[PDB]
Amino acid sequence: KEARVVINDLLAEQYANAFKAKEEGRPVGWSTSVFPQELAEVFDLNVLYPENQAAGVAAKKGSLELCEIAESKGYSIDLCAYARTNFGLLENGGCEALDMPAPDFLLCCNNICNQVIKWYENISRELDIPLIMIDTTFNNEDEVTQSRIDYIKAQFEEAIKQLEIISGKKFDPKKFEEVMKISAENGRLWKYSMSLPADSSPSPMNGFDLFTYMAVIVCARGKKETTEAFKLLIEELEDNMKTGKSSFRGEEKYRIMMEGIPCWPYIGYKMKTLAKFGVNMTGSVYPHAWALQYEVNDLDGMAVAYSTMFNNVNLDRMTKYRVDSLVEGKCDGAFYHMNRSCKLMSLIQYEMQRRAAEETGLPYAGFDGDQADPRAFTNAQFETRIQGLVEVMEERKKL
Amino acid sequence: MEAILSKMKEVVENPNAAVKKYKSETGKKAIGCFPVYCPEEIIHAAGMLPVGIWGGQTELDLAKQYFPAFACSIMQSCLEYGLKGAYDELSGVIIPGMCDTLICLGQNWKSAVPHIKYISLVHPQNRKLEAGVKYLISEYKGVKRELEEICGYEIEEAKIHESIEVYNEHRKTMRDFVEVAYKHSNTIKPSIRSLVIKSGFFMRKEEHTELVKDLIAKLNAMPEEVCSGKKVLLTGILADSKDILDILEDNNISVVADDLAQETRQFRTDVPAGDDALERLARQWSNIEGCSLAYDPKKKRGSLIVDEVKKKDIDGVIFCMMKFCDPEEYDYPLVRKDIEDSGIPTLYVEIDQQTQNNEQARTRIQTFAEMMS
Ligand code: SF4
Ligand code: SF4
Ligand SMILES: [S]
Repeated sequence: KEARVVINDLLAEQYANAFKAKEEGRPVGWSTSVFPQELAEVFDLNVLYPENQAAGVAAKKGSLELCEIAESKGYSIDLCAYARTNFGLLENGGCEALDMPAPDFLLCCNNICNQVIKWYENISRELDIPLIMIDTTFNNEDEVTQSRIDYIKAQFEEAIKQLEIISGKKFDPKKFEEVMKISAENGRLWKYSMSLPADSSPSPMNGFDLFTYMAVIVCARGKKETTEAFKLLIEELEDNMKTGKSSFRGEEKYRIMMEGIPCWPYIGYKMKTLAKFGVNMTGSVYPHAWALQYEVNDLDGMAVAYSTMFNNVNLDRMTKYRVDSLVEGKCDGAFYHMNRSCKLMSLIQYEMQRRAAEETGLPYAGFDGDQADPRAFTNAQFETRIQGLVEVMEERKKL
Repeated sequence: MEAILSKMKEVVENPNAAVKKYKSETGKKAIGCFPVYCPEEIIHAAGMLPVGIWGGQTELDLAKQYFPAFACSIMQSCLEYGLKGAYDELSGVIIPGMCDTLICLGQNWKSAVPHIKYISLVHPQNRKLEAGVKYLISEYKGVKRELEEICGYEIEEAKIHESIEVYNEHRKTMRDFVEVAYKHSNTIKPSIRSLVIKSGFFMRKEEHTELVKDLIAKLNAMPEEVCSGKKVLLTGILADSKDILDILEDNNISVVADDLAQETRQFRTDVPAGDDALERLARQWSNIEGCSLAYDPKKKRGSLIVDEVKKKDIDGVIFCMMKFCDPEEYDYPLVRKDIEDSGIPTLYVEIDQQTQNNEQARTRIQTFAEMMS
């Protein structure tokens, strides 16, 4: 029984089940990627993820057509490409490469960014469906203020109220505790499995593999099927570590941290190019994104966990995340994706990479791109950029 | 009019002079307020001067160390000015995290301009929940605590109430101005309308109230006017550049209403009444409507623009789109459709504070006036 196969089947099952619910008159939701999924899972609701779908279509080279449809309706090319792909999808009545049913309700949390607020405002208005908002206000202070904790808990309560109406069911505290226990263990398995590259030379996997498995923890964090999927993946990874094997091909000459999400329309090319130079991503911040740890029935801790996702903490803490990933990852360099869609990450990248370089003493380089819009990435430039980083790292190896 | 217009012209064109003048005469400090909404009443209560920060016509150089090319124009200008020390006479600045770019600017600011205290403030999206109101009160208490550390003395509750009354009086007066400007659209050119409104950002509100009430008196003395050209409503972040305002007038266009963050968005919603001063302010945010930065799944912005158009028989709506403003960009398609579904023509014009060439706006506005017949 192969992990990659179980995982692919599981992901396809989520889409299939949502289509079946649609046919039978049960409500389907669309959700941001770090929303408190526990709440809707208590009601056994089918929830899909527009970011996951856009990344999927982009990898199949189908995002450009959808973006162009959105732009013809008047959406500026400046907006996030996940949003443009999604608006194109709605206008087109779906797509061929990776279809999913329209939503009956929306779940929005701005811990990742504030663009999702405006994005979901538009869907709510145009489809006339309820919008559930969990506003995690940005943390300037090192710690989450009590005021933020209280306000998030109050929004948990409003969310449950609206979900009871949507589902036609009453909140079940007994099923809720069961959901919190499953979600906690899956968070732990995500952080453990994806952190294995750090203390393993060479690493048991190609670094890009993380972004495939990411789809699982995003869309099924509260499912027991996810528990078994990750346990099987862990068995395979640990087996590699013991026999010096990996899905990465060739000699692991250099270890790096890549800042940002991959350019999905070019994922295959990026994998070939790094591997050709003997470069592997062994340090990452993403193992921490969906760890989301809190004690059972502790709503205070759950609020803190969702509030402190690394896109929503001060620049000192953001920087510490990258520094710790490089050091603990035993990395020789850092490689930065200036992602045209993601303003939150892009507008503090200059200061963050200066600090990370000063503290670690490690060299860095970067390239321009986008996670879903193929017009923003240039193959020839990506190649020369990593070649330059490799030359610096090679010279520094000499004693 | 000239005595009043010239006074407003001196503070708008020499903002820094006005600040240094205020600090020496009162012996009090000044605090900068970034867009879009700050609780100015708290600063005012301390006896300090709330000064509006809205960028300006500048080229980029120093800002390139912190922002790539695709941050919005206005925030690029604000950062460049800060780095050049144009704000150094301020004892602090409130930079509300209303969007990703405002949030990033604040974080960069702590390093880029370490000698000017940055005071944090994040308004709640869920602003109509009682929990949202209670949260925003806590944020305002934080803002109060920081201001008190700066000025050196406590800000009394009774003083905040007085400030709130002063500001509501100002908002009423500005709305009175809008109506009298609409009834004399030939005398009050677009460049004049903008000057009267923008002037409020560089002087105490009670002092600006007296200036505008003096201008209203003088206009009412004059007879109402029948607009000789076309009327429009302007909507967007701002439209205060000399160049854009000159083009409007050259095509025989008068602005008689706006949904601009820098203008009417500031005074169309009053602060509610109440025993608790910080509670009053917080409930004002509950009541804001028709703004791209104010959460509303129903997006009433379009319908509200239509109402104003019909009240004043306006001939067209011009979207003054800030370059790379994602909130306004998300709004554009749905708001445009609401307006055009009511038989009102619209125009798209880009606003770029880094340009030395506004030929696109010149030819588009030319074609838009001819299209108006
Ligand atoms: S890519 Fe950046 S801007 Fe687009 S949705 Fe994800 S976090 Fe928000
Ligand atoms: S609201 Fe628009 S113009 Fe204002 S800071 Fe945010 S992106 Fe820039
Ligand atoms: S703004």
